[PDB]
Amino acid sequence: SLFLVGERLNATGSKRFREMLFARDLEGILALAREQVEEGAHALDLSVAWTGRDELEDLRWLLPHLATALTVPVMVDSTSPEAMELALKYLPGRVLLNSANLEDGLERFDRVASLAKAHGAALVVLAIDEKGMAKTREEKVRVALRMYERLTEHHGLRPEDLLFDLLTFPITQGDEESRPLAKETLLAMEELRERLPGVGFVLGVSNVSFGLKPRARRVLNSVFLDEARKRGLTAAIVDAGKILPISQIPEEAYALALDLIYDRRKEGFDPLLAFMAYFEDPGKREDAFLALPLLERLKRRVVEGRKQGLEADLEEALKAGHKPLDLINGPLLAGMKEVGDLFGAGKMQLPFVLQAAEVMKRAVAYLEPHKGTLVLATVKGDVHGIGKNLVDIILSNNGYRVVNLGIKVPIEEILKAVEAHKPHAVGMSGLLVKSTLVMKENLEYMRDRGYTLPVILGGAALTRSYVEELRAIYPNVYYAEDAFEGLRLMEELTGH
Ligand code: B12
Ligand SMILES: [Cl-]
Ligand SMILES: [Zn+2]
Repeated sequence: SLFLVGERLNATGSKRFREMLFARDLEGILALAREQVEEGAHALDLSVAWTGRDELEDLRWLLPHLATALTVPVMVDSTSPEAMELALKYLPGRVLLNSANLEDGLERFDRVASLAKAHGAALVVLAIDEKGMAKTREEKVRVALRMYERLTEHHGLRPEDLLFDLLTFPITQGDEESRPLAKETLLAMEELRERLPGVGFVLGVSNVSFGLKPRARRVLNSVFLDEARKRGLTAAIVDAGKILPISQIPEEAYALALDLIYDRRKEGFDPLLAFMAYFEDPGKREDAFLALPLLERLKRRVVEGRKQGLEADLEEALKAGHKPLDLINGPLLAGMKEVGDLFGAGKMQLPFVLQAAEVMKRAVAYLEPHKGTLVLATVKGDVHGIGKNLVDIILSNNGYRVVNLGIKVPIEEILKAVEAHKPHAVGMSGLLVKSTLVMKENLEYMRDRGYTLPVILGGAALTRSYVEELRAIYPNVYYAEDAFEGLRLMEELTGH
């Protein structure tokens, strides 16, 4: 076996741990810890970061009790090195620091590495640098080799004390950008095992499968964990519970998982859709679709995501004298809204949602030719691009114009693009906890400059309560818990 690291002592991540931390329930925490150890964990990932709380106070209370009471080492998961500094003092024995990246240059990287060197801790090294996330095999190797040279020579850390996180992206939303990102980590890990013998590799294996039903997640995580092990993986941040042995995985579900991990596309074979097909017949439902009356058949094109002969159905409508506005605002919008309903309820998964959007892209393409504007950015010091990109796709394919500023965007650059495009709203994403502070700060500035424009903050880490606290600063803020609340809020603020 591998050095498993337990993922449930996470305030943002785990709902149980969140509550227990907030209620100061030491014995409950310690139970969840021992539970994970029992399920196979060799160490534990502590993250007590959460919106509107002092991480350092929570740590000052919990760390002393854990030190006397835990069998396994702790992995300190904090963006703040101050937290890291504190923890190394309140937790003797073996330690692992989680992160050490070059996202914001050599200051925080060298800070964390010299901490690790001083207090004999292991280091996780994420492949994020000054130009962003290492998404390809070439990028991962380039960044990794730089960090290795730097930790081993400048900081004098031993290779054995370093765990490279070459980054686990979800491959379980439709987007063609994400298709090969699991493969690219895998092929990089193999390359770096050869180039850098001595070094650990760690992955947040659960990420590969984010935005899937727990049945399909367990499987995909397990298969991916295994492929990783065979390419150099030494450690893994997982739910010790939600991991099957490869033995307990049917040969079909196995082969499909592999097709998705390695992006094994062919004419008429979508890995992701096929893997989802399992876990939710074959010849029978096909015929049922063709039987539908066109009013509901055009609505089911949007809902099921059938762009296979969609141009043919869209003529039969216009041959009944139905106006192209009537088809867009009636059946095709009814379908889209229902995908919004289904996703907001938590029934539909993302890939079908994106094919829904792509059908409304191809439907407007045939009907209209022969709505408003949103300036969207991810805030300073946050590289989480995927959530915003989803919002881009949804609004784009429902008629809104989206100005996508990319990531790490400072308020000055946003307002520069507000002044140029005069949008109906500003969208700011950010999934990290410190990003919520950057949003507070930005609103303070926009209040200073005398703006009254709607600002939608869609970063996950956003208690509606804090958003109410932010209304004291800037009155026209909105929280979008999901990308669809985005589309609803753009409809309300333009009059649709
Ligand atoms: C895969 C992933 C990554 C990938 C990046 C993928 C990406 N987004 O580019 C990698 C591995 C590189 C990464 C890095 C890190 N991660 Co990360 N990541 C994740 C993960 C597992 C999923 C992200 C994802 O793609 N979600 C899928 C999308 C589709 O959902 P979403 O972005 O939340 O967006 C939805 C809504 O919020 C909304 N939305 C979001 N923004 C906006 C904006 C607008 C305007 C609107 C309308 C809507 C909207 O719409 C989307 C659809 O509903 C999350 C887990 C999670 N979300 O709980 C952790 C998570 C966000 N990561 C986190 C952390 C800390 C890190 C790291 C420091 C590493 C570490 N030590 O854990 C670095 C951050 C680097 C930096 N300084 O920026 C934490 C943040 C909490 C914290 N404060 O500590 C999380 C919660 C994990 C945890 N510890 O519980 N991560
Ligand atoms: Cl590069
Ligand atoms: Zn130094």
